[PDB]
Amino acid sequence: AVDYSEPIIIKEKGEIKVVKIGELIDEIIKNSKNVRKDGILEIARCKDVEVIAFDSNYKFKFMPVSEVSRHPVSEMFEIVVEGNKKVRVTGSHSVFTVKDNEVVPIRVDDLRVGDILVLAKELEKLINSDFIFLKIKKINKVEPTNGYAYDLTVPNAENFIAGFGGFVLHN
Repeated sequence: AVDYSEPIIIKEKGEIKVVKIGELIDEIIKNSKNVRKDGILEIARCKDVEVIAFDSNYKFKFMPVSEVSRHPVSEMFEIVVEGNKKVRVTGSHSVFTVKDNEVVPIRVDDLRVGDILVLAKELEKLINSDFIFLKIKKINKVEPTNGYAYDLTVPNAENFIAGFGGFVLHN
């Protein structure tokens, strides 16, 4: 449920890089051994690869990705926030918002302009977090670059960030 072209920061066998998520995943699937093609999602196990996710103190750290997935898709939403930062994602998938001073998932097709979204930096808990909270400018649905949406499974966290602005995504 993220577009081919959205970038992510990973660590692969110990080295950091910025990759397009679809290139990373196509490649991984392409050179694995036992891809699971069962449905309209293809799934593959991956190794030596980590992503940035927030922990229970709301702080970022690199964490292993167990497996990756993709699926053909006809639609995609673009979300723009304060600062003209954006990401393209599936309307079914989830990001985070604030409510009662804790961050909480919220599904994308339930979003509305002027709600507060959580992204990466740069209620004592909120203050100490690596988050910023920005309001939605507009949300303009669109078509998917390489008609394929992508995802990651991140054990012990169930989140990760992606997009130039480091939008936080929920599994």
